Amino acid sequence: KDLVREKLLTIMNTKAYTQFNPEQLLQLENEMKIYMKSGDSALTEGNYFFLMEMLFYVLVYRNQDVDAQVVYNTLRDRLGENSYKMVIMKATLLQINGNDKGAIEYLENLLNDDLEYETDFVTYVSIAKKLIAIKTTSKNLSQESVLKEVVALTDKFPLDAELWWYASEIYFEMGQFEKACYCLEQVLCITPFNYACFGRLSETLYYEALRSKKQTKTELLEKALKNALRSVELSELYLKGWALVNIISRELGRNKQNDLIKLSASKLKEISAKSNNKDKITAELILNKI
Amino acid sequence: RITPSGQFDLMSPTFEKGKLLITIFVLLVITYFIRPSVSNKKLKSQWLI
Repeated sequence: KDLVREKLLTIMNTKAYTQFNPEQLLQLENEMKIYMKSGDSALTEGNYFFLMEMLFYVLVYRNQDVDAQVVYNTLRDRLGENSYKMVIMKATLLQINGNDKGAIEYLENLLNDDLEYETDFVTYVSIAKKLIAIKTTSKNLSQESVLKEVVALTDKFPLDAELWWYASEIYFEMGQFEKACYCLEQVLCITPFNYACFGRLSETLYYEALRSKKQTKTELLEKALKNALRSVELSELYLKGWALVNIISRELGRNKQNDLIKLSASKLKEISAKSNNKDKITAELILNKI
Repeated sequence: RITPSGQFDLMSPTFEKGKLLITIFVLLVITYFIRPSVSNKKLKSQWLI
């Protein structure tokens, strides 16, 4: 059934597997392998190998991992190991196979061999990302991880929005909630139409406003409104923009927003219609709770 | 049987059809050479998967 590959097309580009429950992830890998082995028709080679490594990384995500070696050996045929992906696969293999730190130093000189730019900028961008991902296991957690990002981020590559997005999390959790607003603005700089940076940039303002002065409370809430309304222009059924509009309207409730509550309620009930799955549970919960 | 202009209607008695056919086959074989090669090579090398 060729409809299957549609999800797979999503799952490569979206990395949907990353935030999946191991129960449904285990279902996903089982549901995958049947179509991977059976429905071998009409799909490109590039899609083939993107699906093949995405099988590898699902299998490493799976709790059984010996099949990861199988997929890697079969995928090691093409372009040797020099591309960014096989650097990733060999590093995560060497790091998981014995829980040895070794790959980093074997990757360390690699970046010192990237001093000549032996590979593309995106490659050692991703190497910087995954070596830091190693190092945050070396140093199990700290705020200085972001400080490490700075020597990697503000010196070498502002352009990766993922870096500023991740930095926002570590600022937002316990750090100052204002530098997340700057960084999320920088995310908007990189891509015009990120409509989830739009919801988050309003949420961080709202959480900042919860601990601010009254005039700053109204100022930040008003800016949060105009950012959540900026969410809405990019989508109709976007649950988080409409919801965050309705939330600050619940907080404020003043006459013109009461009309926008009626309009947002019609749209949010349309969202909380069963066209949407599971997300509807969170949407309805806030709808009917208060 | 006489031809004023030389024969334009008759196809020929004397085509080198074998040369034409072989050149067509040269086209087909060069397709067989390059298509798996170039498709794999360029798509996978420029994507650096």
